[PDB]
Formats: sequence, C-alpha cells, structure tokens
Amino acid sequence: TRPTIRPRNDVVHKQLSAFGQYVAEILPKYVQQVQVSCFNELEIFIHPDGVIPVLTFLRDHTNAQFKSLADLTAVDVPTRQNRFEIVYNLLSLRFNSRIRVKTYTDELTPIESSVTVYKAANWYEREIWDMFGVFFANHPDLRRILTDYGFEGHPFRKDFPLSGYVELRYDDEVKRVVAEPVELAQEFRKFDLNSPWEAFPAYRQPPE
Amino acid sequence: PTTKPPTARKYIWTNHKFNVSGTPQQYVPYSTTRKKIQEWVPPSTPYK
Amino acid sequence: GVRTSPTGEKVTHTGQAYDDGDYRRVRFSDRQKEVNENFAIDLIAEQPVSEVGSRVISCDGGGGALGHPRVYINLDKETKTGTCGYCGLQFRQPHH
Amino acid sequence: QLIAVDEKLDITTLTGVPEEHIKTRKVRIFVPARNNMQSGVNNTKKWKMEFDTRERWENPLMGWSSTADPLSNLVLTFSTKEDAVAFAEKNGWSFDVEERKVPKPKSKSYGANFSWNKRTRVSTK
Amino acid sequence: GTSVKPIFSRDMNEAKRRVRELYRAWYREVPNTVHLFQLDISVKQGRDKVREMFMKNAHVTDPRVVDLLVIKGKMELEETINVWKQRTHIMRFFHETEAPRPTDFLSKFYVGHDP
Amino acid sequence: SNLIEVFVDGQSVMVEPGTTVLQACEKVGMQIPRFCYHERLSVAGNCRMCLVEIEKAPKVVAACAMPVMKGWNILTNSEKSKKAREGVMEFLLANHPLDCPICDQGGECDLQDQSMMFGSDRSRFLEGKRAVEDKNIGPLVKTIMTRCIQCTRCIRFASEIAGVDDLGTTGRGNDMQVGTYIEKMFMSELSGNIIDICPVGALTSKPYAFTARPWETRKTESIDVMDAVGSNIVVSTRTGEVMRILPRMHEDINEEWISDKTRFAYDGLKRQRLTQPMIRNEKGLLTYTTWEDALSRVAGMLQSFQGNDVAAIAGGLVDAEALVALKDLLNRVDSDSLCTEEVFPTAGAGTDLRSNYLLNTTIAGVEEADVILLVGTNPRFEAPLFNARIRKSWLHNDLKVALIGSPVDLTYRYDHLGDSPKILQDIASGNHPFSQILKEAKKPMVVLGSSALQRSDGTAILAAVSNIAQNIRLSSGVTGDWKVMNILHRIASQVAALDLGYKPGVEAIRKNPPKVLFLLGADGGCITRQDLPKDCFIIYQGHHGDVGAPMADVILPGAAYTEKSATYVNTEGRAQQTKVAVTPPGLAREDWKIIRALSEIAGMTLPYDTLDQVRSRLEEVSPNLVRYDDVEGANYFQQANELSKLVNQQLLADPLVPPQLTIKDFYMTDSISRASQTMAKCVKAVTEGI
Amino acid sequence: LGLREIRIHLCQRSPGSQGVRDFIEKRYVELKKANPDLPILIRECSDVQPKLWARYAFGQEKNVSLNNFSADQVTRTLENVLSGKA
Ligand code: SF4
Ligand code: SF4
Ligand code: FES
Ligand SMILES: [Mg+2]
Ligand SMILES: [Zn+2]
Repeated sequence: TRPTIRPRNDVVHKQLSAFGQYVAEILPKYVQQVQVSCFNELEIFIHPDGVIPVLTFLRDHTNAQFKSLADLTAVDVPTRQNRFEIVYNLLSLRFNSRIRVKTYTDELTPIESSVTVYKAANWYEREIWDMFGVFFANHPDLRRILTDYGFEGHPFRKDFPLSGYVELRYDDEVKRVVAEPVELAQEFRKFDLNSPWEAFPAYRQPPE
Repeated sequence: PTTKPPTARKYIWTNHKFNVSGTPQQYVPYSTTRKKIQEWVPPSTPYK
Repeated sequence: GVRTSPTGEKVTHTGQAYDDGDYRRVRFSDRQKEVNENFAIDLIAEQPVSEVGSRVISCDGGGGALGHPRVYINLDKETKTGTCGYCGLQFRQPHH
Repeated sequence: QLIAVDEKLDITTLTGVPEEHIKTRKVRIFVPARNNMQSGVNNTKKWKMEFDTRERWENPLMGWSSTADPLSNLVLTFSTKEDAVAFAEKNGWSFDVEERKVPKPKSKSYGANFSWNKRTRVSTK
Repeated sequence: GTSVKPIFSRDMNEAKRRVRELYRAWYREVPNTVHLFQLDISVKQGRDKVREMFMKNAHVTDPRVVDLLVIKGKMELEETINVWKQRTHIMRFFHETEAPRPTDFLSKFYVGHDP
Repeated sequence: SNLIEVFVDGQSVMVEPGTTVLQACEKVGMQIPRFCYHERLSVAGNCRMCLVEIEKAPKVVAACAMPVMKGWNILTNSEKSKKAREGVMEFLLANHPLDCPICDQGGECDLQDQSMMFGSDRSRFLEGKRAVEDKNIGPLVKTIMTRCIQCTRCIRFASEIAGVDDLGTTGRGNDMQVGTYIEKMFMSELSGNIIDICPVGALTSKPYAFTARPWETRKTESIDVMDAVGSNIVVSTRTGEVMRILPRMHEDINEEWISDKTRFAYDGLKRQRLTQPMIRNEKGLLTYTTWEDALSRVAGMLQSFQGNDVAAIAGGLVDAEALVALKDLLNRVDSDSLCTEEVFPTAGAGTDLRSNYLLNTTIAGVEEADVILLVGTNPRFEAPLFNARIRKSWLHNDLKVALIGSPVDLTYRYDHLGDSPKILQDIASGNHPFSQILKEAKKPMVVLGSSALQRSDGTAILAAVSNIAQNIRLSSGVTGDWKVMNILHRIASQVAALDLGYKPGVEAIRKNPPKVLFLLGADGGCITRQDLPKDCFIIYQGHHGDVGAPMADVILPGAAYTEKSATYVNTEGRAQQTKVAVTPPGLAREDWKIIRALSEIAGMTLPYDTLDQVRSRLEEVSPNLVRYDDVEGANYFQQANELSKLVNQQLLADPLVPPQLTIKDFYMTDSISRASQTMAKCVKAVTEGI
Repeated sequence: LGLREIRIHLCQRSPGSQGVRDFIEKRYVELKKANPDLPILIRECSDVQPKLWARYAFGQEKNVSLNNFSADQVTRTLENVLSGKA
C-alpha cells in the first residue's frame, strides 16, 4: 500500500479480538456479538438487560477497568423493530484502550439508567430522552435539557421534520412571543445526490 | 496603483460609489424572472 | 443595451419588468431599481470573428489557467462559425 | 415481569405531531423507479416512504418557492415493505403501498443479429 | 404472547390511578400558576384547558403509552411550578394569535387546496 | 432441468442456456459496467466496458455478449478486470470534451459515474482532442456530437424499435461519426427516447436545455393521459414547477419508452390556463368572479331545471372521480344524459359487458400472438406504444400483420387487404383467404380502433368484427383463455366513463337538447350553440382555454392531470392513479371537489367529503376502479356476440380513413397539446423541413 | 318509482359468485332481450360478497347481497326488482 492509503495495525487488531473473546466468555448471559473494525475499534453488542452488569464489569474488572465514559448517545433506525440503538464509548487509561458497547430499545421499552456506574451518564441520558424519547428507568431527574420548554416531539428522530412544526415571533397585540405553524419564505431544497453504480463491492448485500 | 495601475476594462465603473444604504439610491431586491403560467384571454366578442 | 418599459421602468438584461397593473412596483417608489447597464449579449456580439487556417481550434477564454476549461471547436461547417460554449468567441476558416 | 397486553401499537400521542398532519396525510410506500437517463440500478434497492405533495407558491419578494407543510422534504428508507408498513401503521399514517417492479429476465443472443431467415438480422452495426 | 416489559403500571387500573394523581396535581396548581405568571385568563378557563389537554389523550388503551404520557405531564407540571417556563410558554396552550381554521367543506374549498 | 451451474466470485448460481456473463452477474446482484449494452436492444459489444476475467482464462471476455459456460468462475472484481475497466475508461475519456459544466447531462451521466466508480482519477493524455460538427435532426433532440462515444445505441433503437433506418455511421477509425450524412430530421413518434438511451450529452432534450440539474428535481411517479395506453411516467419538478417528463418502466404497458407527445407536450401546461372563475357580464363578455358567485349562479339553474333538461359531456382528459361526482350530481336531478364525446355503439350489449369495449388480449398479450388483423385504425399515432409492442412482436416472434383501411406507414411490413369495409364481411363469410389464415392460427388477434367506430357504421363494423371473431372461435375451437376480440381506444377517459355507466357518444344530447349543459373538459366541438336551444346555460369546467370555454356562460377552473391524484383506466381496462406534482394554478381546484361544492351549494349534497370516500363511491359503482394494477377480467364475448345479431345496420361504401394520416396529424390532438409551442414547432418542422 | 339502472357485482373465481356466474352464462342475454334500454352493468368484485345494486329516480339506490345464491335465486331477485314488487 502506497502513501495515500491508511496503514494497518495487526497487533492492535489481534489484541482487541482477544479481549473481545475474553469479555464474551466472561459474560455469555448478555453478550450477543463481538466485532472489531478494520481500523481497530472493538464493539460489543449486548442484550438490554445487561447494561448495568456489563458496564460495571468493564469499569471494575482488574483486566478491563474502563474507568472513563467518553460518550453516550443513540441512533435512530426506523426500519428496525427496535428503533433505537444505545451506544456507550468507554476509555481505559490503565490499558490505554477504548471500547464500544451497543444495545437496543424501542419507543416504549425503558432502559436501565447507568448513573450508578458512571456519573457522567446523568446528562447524556437526559439528552437522549430529549432527542429520541428513550426513557431511562431510575434516573435521578429525567427532563429535557436541550429543547425549549414545552417543546413537543423529539427532533433527532428520523421522521421529525428538519424545520419542525412551530416557529416563534413577537406579537404586539398580545405583547409577547408567540408560536405559530412553520411557514418558510423559501422551502429547503431537497437534493437527490445518491448515484447509481454502487461504490463499494465489499459491502454488497445478497439480492434475496 | 500609481506605480502599477490596474488593468483597464470597458465594463469597470469609471466612477466609484460608496455605501448607499438609507438613501434613495439604495438597492431594492426583486425577482428577475418572467411569468411562468400564462392565463387564457377570453374573447372580446359576445358569443350570441 | 438597457431599454425602457412603456410604464417607465428599465428593462433588465433578463427582460424583466413589472406590468402596468403590478402592485410590486410600489417597492421602487422613493427608491431605485437595480439594473446592470452592461448587457453581455451585446458585448459578446461586438467581438470580431477570428480567422484561423485550421480545421479544429482550441479555446480556453484567455489568461491560461485563469480562463475556462479548454475546449476544441470544429470549423467544417462553412454556413456558420464555430462558437465557444463557455466564452462566446467566434472562429472561422478563411473562405475564398 | 411481562404484561402480555394484546393491542396494535400506536404512538401518535407521544410523537408531538400536530393533529392535521396525522389524519390528513397520505404516505406512499414504494421502491423508487430507475432514472431512465442512466442504466445503474443501485438506486432501486430500498423501500421509500414519502408524503403527499402540498401547495407551493411564490414569495412576493425574490420570487422564491414558499411552502407551509413541514413534511415536504421527509423521506424514510426501509429494508422491506413490511417494515415500512409497520412504521406507518404505528405512526397512524394512512398509506398506499406499490409493489416492487423488477425488470424481467430477457433472452439475448449476439448471433441472432446475423440471422439466415429471421427478421432479427440487423442492417448495420 | 405479546409480552412486553412494563414502565410503571402492570394494567390499565394502575395507569388510571396515576392519571388521576397527575390530574389532581394540575388542578391544585392552576390558581397559583394564574396568580404567579400574572395571566389574564381565569382559573376556570385554565382548568378547562387542563381538562381539554387530558381529554385529548382519552382514546389510549395501552398502559405503557398512558404512563409515558403521565411522565411527560409530570415533567410539564415540574416546569410550570418551578417557574422555568415564562408567560409565553404557559399562554402557548391557548393559541390566541392564530386565526381560526374553519372545518366545513365549503370554507376549505374556498381558501385553498388543503383538506 | 436444463439449468447449468456457473460461479460468480465463487458463488454458485443456476442459469438457463444462452445466458450471458452479464446476466449471470445480474442474478447475484452485481451490475457489470456498460456503455453500449441495453436490455431492449440487440447486442453490440463495441464499447468493451463490460470486459471481465474468467478464472483460468488468460483473456478477458465481453460480458454483455459472451454466453456463460458451465463451471465458469466469473471474477467481477479481480485485478485484470479492474485494469481492463481503467484502460477502457481512459480510452473513452481521451477525446471527450471538457463540457461537464455546460453539458445538460452533468449529474445524470453514466460516463461521469462510471469514471468515478471504475476509472482512474487523472489523465496522461498530452495530445489535442478531436472535434466534429453537429447535426440537425429536428426541434426535439439537440445534438452535440463531440460528446458522442460511438456506442451506437441510437442507431439500434431507431432501426429496431422505431423502425426508422435513417441513422448510421460514416467514415472509419477515429473520424467515424454517428449521423444521417444528409440534412434530415429524425422525426417519429418515438424519436425522443434516443435522449434517454444516449449515455452522454451528445443527444439531449432541446426544450429542456439549460433549465435544471438532476439533483434539484423532485420526482413524482404518475401516469400519462395523452392517449389511452396509460404509460407510466415520472414528472420531474423543481420549486413548484414542472420541469420535464421521463418514462417510467412498466413491462406490461410501455416497457421503457414514451411517445413524443407524452414527453414534450407538458409545455402546454403553462399556457392558456384557466385560473379564475368567470361569468358573463351585461355586455355578454367573460369576466372574473369569486367561487361563491359562479357556484351560486350554476346552482340556481341546476335547481330551476331537472331531468331531461340537464345534460353533461365529458372530455378526453377527465378522471374517474370527477366522472362519478358529475354522474351522482346529475342523478340527484334525475338526469341520465351523461355523455362522452367518443362514440361507442350502444346496440346489443353495449357497455353492459366490460369485455365488449376493452383490449382483451392486453398489450403484453401481443407478444403471444401469431396473427393480428387491424381494422380501421392507425396504431402508430393513436397508440404509439401499442404499435411499438406490435413491432417488437413482428421482429422477434415473426408476427403476421394485416390491415383493413388506408395503407398508412406502420414502421413494419404488413398485408394490405383493402380499404372497403365490405372486406370484413368477405372475411366473415369465408371467401377471403385471410379467413383461412386466421383459421390456421393458434393465437389470432383482431383489433378494431375506436376511430373507425366514430363513423355512422360503428354498429355494423363492430358486428362484422364480432362475426369474424365468432367464426374464428367456432372453427379453430377454444384454445383456452385467449380472448381474440380487441378494441383499441385513443382517449384516456373513455374506459372509465364506460365503466361508470356514461352514454358513449353525444346522440342523446342531439335527440333531446338540454337547457343546462355541463362541459367537463369537453373540447372536441361535438356540440355547439347551434345544436342547442336559445339561451342554453353552458358550464365549462377544465384547465385550458380552448374550443369549449368561449361558448360557456360560467367557467370553473379545474386541475390538469399533473395537479391531482386521479384515476384513469387505459385501453386494457387497467386502472391506474396519478400523483400531485404541483398544485393547480391560481384559484383552480380539484374537479370532484368542484362538483361536491356545487352539490352542497345547490342543496343536493353528495355523501363523499374526501378522496378516499369518492374512491369508495367508485368501488360502489364499479369495483374494478380501485384495483390499481389489475388487468385480468372475465370474458363475455359469447353473450355480446349473440346480442350483436339483433340489429342489421348496413355498411356504407366509404373507405376506412383514420383521422391521423401522417405525422403532422399526431402532434395536436388535445387541449394540452394544442397549447404547446413544442408541438407547434414539431408540426412546422414536419410540414416544411430544412 | 322508475328503475334507472341495475349493477351486478360478481367475483370471477370465488365459489360464492358461482351461481351468479351461471345466471349470466345461461340467461343474461334473454334478460337483455326483454329490457333493451335498461343498463345492467356487470362488474367484478374481489374477495367480496356478490351484490346487486338498483338505482331509481333521483339517485336512490338499494343493494342486495347475492352470496351463494343459485341461478334461480338471482333470477327471482332480478324479477322482483324489475317488476317493482318487494
Ligand atoms: S457527457 Fe457526461 S462526461 Fe461528457 S461533458 Fe456531459 S456530463 Fe461531462
Ligand atoms: S449519439 Fe449517443 S447513443 Fe448515439 S452513438 Fe453517440 S453516444 Fe451512443
Ligand atoms: S457493454 Fe459489452 S462491450 Fe459494451
Ligand atoms: Mg443523453
Ligand atoms: Zn472560449
């Protein structure tokens, strides 16, 4: 591979694969899948019931001790029966490593709050609740953190429109800021950019 | 520009103008395109 | 090549002018209507046709890399002249 | 630990959508047709859900295109027809489903161009 | 089958109990909200608005949806009591600046193409 | 069975004998790059972009032309195939002009996309490029031949699909050029399709030039109404304006093509439009008014008169929803005189049995036929895609075609039996040898056009054709469900109107003139004020100002087919629905909404309030109108045949002459096409050519 | 009181429409010979019970199911509708 191509690292790949197998062996009750990406990133797909145990293990085990929670977020995939996927990114300073833990939920199934494992989760789950409508059970105080007071809906959902449903202005008759249905002087221009002639043969799906 | 002058072009303004906001010479936006749908013109002669 | 509409407004190079009954003309009262006086079609119509003794000629608009993409123009048709699709310059073979 | 309640899923009261953008809308679930300007078929793999077209008018200033419906640009992607139907039903949207169009397989024969007695024989190539 | 994990309530009865508790809290809070925000509405019409908002969701027959709505209503009450909302947020429930939309067929036909 | 096993990238797949490497790769989901190969055209094999490596084979093969062999392992992504693709793309791009910013095929170019996906990212061509002079082939297809890559798709389409052999190649080697070699317009009803098949900007749409980029356009999947074929289309719009019409693939109806009128008549949608309600003033002139005023004025006359004094006429572009709404409104007045401008004979069964007025064989069924007899029709201009299907069957199945009528050019050779209608009887009697030709046929087809039914002998001509079909069934026997008898329609609204119970023709109006007349898009000029009593109240509802509007007392602006979700039934009996691409201009409204509002103002309020309720009403009246792709139905030829033997109308000695004799008669047929400048330019070009 | 039109909606392959189908195949023509100006629109249902609609003056319509009727049953129904007696 020539200078324009990102170099590979087989040593880290082997180490991450071995540790993924190790984690899957220790907790077979919850670990559904283990993957390592070609750029050496380890993800562990677990059942929703194992959020508190697995995280606790990854925080407290002598061989793991992932003591830092870098980020916690959600991804909305409407085609799946379980709509939302919950992603935890953890960092271990002792072993200079990163791990990703993935689980899933739908609109109505609550997910156990992990504030007892990581304090940093407190706001993150709140943001998820604000943006995706995922409820976290036993959260110390769950409420909106980013949207306006009284905002209806969850904007980061795929079916939520980009400009929303209401807009704000100042009305002199009532002498205050009011909210009315959105009306754009220029509509957002939707661009169809995806080309035919697929780009990456290595990701081709079976034709079923 | 005294030692080397800018290139002369026929379309370049011979008289520079300053900011004309808040002045009858101010710019007023408008649509530069023509009518898209032409209405049918009824005939001027009575039918019966 | 600015003209004047029968109402009194200047007709732009795109040919736009509010009709007589158009209320939108009220936006120009006590103010002015921005019209560019240099009409590109007339200005390019004034350039003389280049005489070249070649069947195919290349045009880049002049200035090298400061012009447009270089394109090749065929001059086989004697009835008309070859025109650059970017710049509008005209080229012709020396008939007779 | 489980309720086992029997009722079709309905989340309309939780999504925050205004009332007249649930019952008056008509979504279309379809596999998009191939753009006839090109031969590539990579844009005809997934299912799309899109909303019905609403009014568009001219801005009195600048003559821009103005709209009043918030769902004019909303398009969703789905793996199968069933997934899109389930999403539409749980979101309370009336839908029209269009069955996928697949170009039927064809019989090509280069030698048929040079036919001894059939009309498939070409006059130029 | 169709077994699902609960949120707060196992059947509809517990859900209605939670709904009644939230309704009591809102009904109690309305006069204090009217006085604190210096609203020009009356207590009667504020309680009518609370009743209307509750009745908007009267068709729900799923306990999970019911107690999720109860959670959202409790969040709204928390915002109101702690004066995190302003007067504009409270008055947004009334839509005083919106011209009324006629419902009959002829009026909709006259104003435009929108059903 | 006979399936053979091959391997694509080591994956086993079973294919029929004769399957090429390209189709074998298709079956697994891999699309081989191509420039000259098209599914609907003959194999060319000149662009060499489909070169792929076979395992244990030193030479790459052309996937589009090479039949696959048993046990072959096709390596679609091997290094050899990728290098071949890069070399071919380099050669294709060496002389290509740097016209992408000014080329209309910018974001829709197969050359661009395949260069990005399979070619290199730079050039090592240090020479000068070649330039060729452009060709003029008419006002529809803009030609810039420097962009041509010599794939010969246009030549193959013109020769095989359009039946026109005017395109070709001249010269040799690098200076070989695609054209006509003489100044000549390539003018056919299918001429615009060469824009779609051309992979580059060499052939582009002239009226569409420079107007939009592909990434801007919103695509609305809809149906054409310019004829009765019902070809599926995509309306490309931008910022609330219709920008172009493209064909939409449907194997059973239009395959991959649309007619020139379908493609280029959308220009008329922006001209001579009805945007406001209009009434008559004291001077007798048409003046603008509000919806309430015009609707109340119509409702007053609707209440004043009743029964036979009220009548309606439907035009050729009317949807089923408006038809059923008008029928219900007039029925509430006790008026049954609901008519169409098109004439179908009402004797015998008439519209009682659906198969009596349908193309029972279907468009796809033409591919199963072996003999076809055309009676009093010009399929080339009345139903161009049906004629294209006939041509395809003639080319690939050796279909035998015979015509009774004037010897029009059909783009394929056929047998001209004659011009006199009496020949039909001579075929029915059995003296004509074509009776024997039909007898020996396994899948015979008889197609009678509605244009022939427009004459006074429509009943007798239909009876004679029914006699021919009955003789065929009685002699050749029942091969199964073949449905020999067929009728080819020309207007989009006719079949839905006959399904809803409308009276075909306007003879009911002539027999009993009304005092209030509804013109629902009626622009044929069948009924004028001379055929009507004095002070007849005429209402015109439509979208275009044409022959029907200036004679009206009240004008109600309606929606065109691009501005509503509406139901149309094609000549096959297949129901399809359009979608809203843009909203109606000005104060124009949906047609059935106009009728429902009028019914409410007049006090005879119709039950339905939404489009779903109107379609439920349609299901109540004719349940096949809500099955949106079904073309199957029951055959009642026997009952209609015996019912056609009651009357004995005689045939006149008038030769069967279709309204469309030449191409100039094809461009201007409806109100939308009459308002189009593109069609006017086409008419000017065909009448006098430069 | 005057009958305007009749519509018969029958299904093509369903057993419940079978008798109705037979009716047509046997005697529709005869009915049309007796009522040359009455429109009897024959149309196709799908996954739906067979039906007979009758339209009278001023848009009044009545529909009667023909599910699993024999040919004689639909003949009797049509005769009852045509003669005006209930
Ligand atoms: S045909 Fe394609 S590659 Fe050639 S100039 Fe046009 S857009 Fe560019
Ligand atoms: S004009 Fe277009 S379709 Fe015809 S040979 Fe050239 S590239 Fe191919
Ligand atoms: S696609 Fe096979 S050679 Fe062109
Ligand atoms: Mg092209
Ligand atoms: Zn130039």
